[PDB]
Amino acid sequence: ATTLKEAADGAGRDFGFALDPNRLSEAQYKAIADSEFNLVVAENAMKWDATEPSQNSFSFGAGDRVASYAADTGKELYGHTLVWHSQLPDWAKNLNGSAFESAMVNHVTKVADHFEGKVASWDVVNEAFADGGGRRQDSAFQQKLGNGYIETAFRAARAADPTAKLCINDYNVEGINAKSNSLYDLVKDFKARGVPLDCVGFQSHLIVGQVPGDFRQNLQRFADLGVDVRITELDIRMRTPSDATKLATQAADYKKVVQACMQVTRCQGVTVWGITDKYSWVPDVFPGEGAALVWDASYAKKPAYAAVMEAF
Ligand SMILES: O/N=C1\NC[C@@H](O[C@@H]2OC[C@@H](O)[C@H](O)[C@H]2O)[C@H](O)[C@H]1O
Repeated sequence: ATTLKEAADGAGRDFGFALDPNRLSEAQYKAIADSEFNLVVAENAMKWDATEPSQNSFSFGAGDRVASYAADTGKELYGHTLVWHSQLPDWAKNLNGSAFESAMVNHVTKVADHFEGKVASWDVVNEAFADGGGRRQDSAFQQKLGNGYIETAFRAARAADPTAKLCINDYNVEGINAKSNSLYDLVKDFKARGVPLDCVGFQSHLIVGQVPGDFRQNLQRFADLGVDVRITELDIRMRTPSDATKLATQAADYKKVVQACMQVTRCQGVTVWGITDKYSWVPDVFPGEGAALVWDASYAKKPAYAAVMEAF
């Protein structure tokens, strides 16, 4: 294979990236997006703040751009994310009780309906759990509606889009731990009670030299519950600046992650949260950390590239 697109295509899996539609006007960015991936997800364009800035007022221009890019280039389209405690407009946070539930339900219905037939899978609910186990403690959805909001969102999504693969997404759940266990229980419960749920997304925002040794094992147990699994926001951050041994360790980590997916029949593929370190979200969120993607700031392939190629 000459591109990661071919490598993934050959493995019968997806290799995607998080797209910022505005960067499509940047030649080198587009060249890589066009040639190295077979799947695309909106890094921000389809979130609540970007789609419903004011209650009942939707703005799909940005999300449409991402969707159009996918159809135009023949790539699968993944949707991120319908219900999430972050990047939630104040107007929504200002609602309570029935008013809030109705706003959530309508947001799911409107967005899912708008992209119906285009988005193949949705991160319906994102980051519902807490590190250490249990439900997230700073979520407007958890605080205003309690435990049942997740099921409500999934049922609402399925009603709006009868065929889309509906996933629940989270981070720090790549290995077996208290958090992934809480997620495992939810997934099992939903399948047992017939709640619409087809997949689980393992964000995989990892630290280099720290890939869980039980990654595949964890992916397999979720797959065994009767759902598909997918690595949705892969990036492995290191302490900056980068150097040779850090880049090599990172390359090794990327190989380990793609391998775990390859070892699970139901792992749909791997999506990296961005193309180049030039735009990666890590530095501004994790002080002193970065250089987490496959391409550096000059659009030069890093060692991680060959590792991903070999893994597929
Ligand atoms: O870990 N969980 C997530 N991580 C990255 C999130 O995407 C970021 O959201 C904030 C924006 O300012 C950034 O541009 C964007 O990369 C993702 O939505 C979430 O699931």
